[PDB]
Amino acid sequence: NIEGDALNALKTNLADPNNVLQSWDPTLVNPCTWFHVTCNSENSVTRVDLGNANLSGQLVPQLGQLPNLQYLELYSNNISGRIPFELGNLTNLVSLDLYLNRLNGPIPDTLGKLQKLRFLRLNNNSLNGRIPMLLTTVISLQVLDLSNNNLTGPVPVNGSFSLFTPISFANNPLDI
Ligand SMILES: *[C@@H]1O[C@H](CO)[C@@H](O[C@@H]2O[C@H](CO)[C@@H](O[C@@H]3O[C@H](CO)[C@@H](O)[C@H](O)[C@@H]3O)[C@H](O)[C@H]2NC(C)=O)[C@H](O)[C@H]1NC(C)=O
Ligand SMILES: *[C@@H]1O[C@H](CO)[C@@H](O)[C@H](O)[C@H]1NC(C)=O
Ligand SMILES: *[C@@H]1O[C@H](CO)[C@@H](O)[C@H](O)[C@H]1NC(C)=O
Ligand SMILES: *[C@@H]1O[C@H](CO)[C@@H](O)[C@H](O)[C@H]1NC(C)=O
Ligand SMILES: *[C@@H]1O[C@H](CO)[C@@H](O)[C@H](O)[C@H]1NC(C)=O
Repeated sequence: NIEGDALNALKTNLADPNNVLQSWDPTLVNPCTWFHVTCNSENSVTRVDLGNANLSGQLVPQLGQLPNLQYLELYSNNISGRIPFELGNLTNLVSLDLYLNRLNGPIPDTLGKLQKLRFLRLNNNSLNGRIPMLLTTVISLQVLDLSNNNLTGPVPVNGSFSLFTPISFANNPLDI
């Protein structure tokens, strides 16, 4: 019921134009039959897929309470807000895709605490800050896309970031 409560909290702080969040009701024993949410055995949420679904609102600081989460996809939406710090508690995240959204703030350093991810896409956003230094600490990352964002500071070209081409990140106030 804790995961259901977290997803209900996410629903409350979000607005649905097409009404793609109606099936979410907390009365059920598990969130497994919920639409756009994928389960695994022993009823734990492992995917949260919402693409071009017109959602508008702000991210929720209770999204990080789903321990067994993977493949979080909230892209192409008018989600206006700041990336929460609680994402650092997702020890099993794989792909975090947030592109063509409108999210402000910096990229948290604690996002690098996730040691097992491979995809991290943040495109066409308006984020104010510099690239976190600790993101070098992950060696499983395969593709990175931080472009068309208010990015400033230096460019890390050591460790894993030493492998990705600079043409991945561009159109920023400061790239050097
Ligand atoms: C890739 O390069 C970046 C910087 O270009 C490295 O980040 C830096 O890592 C060093 C440790 O090697 C950090 O130094 C530490 O700073 C803290 C205070 O922040 C201090 O208490 C410690 O005693 C230590 O001196 C440094 O802060 C950090 N950031 C910057 C901007 O320098 C990163 O570790 C490199 N990754 C590699 C080599 O895999
Ligand atoms: C919902 O998304 C569609 C694109 O599939 C778009 O044409 C429509 O205008 C959107 N609805 C609203 C209210 O913005
Ligand atoms: C929501 O996003 C669409 C992009 O397709 C945009 O046209 C629309 O103005 C946005 N709604 C706002 C900013 O209220
Ligand atoms: C979840 O993340 C927050 C933000 O860093 C942290 O304070 C909290 O301790 C984390 N939860 C657990 C159970 O460690
Ligand atoms: C980002 O916005 C530009 C226009 O400013 C647009 O040309 C580009 O296609 C957008 N990025 C993506 C991935 O669609």
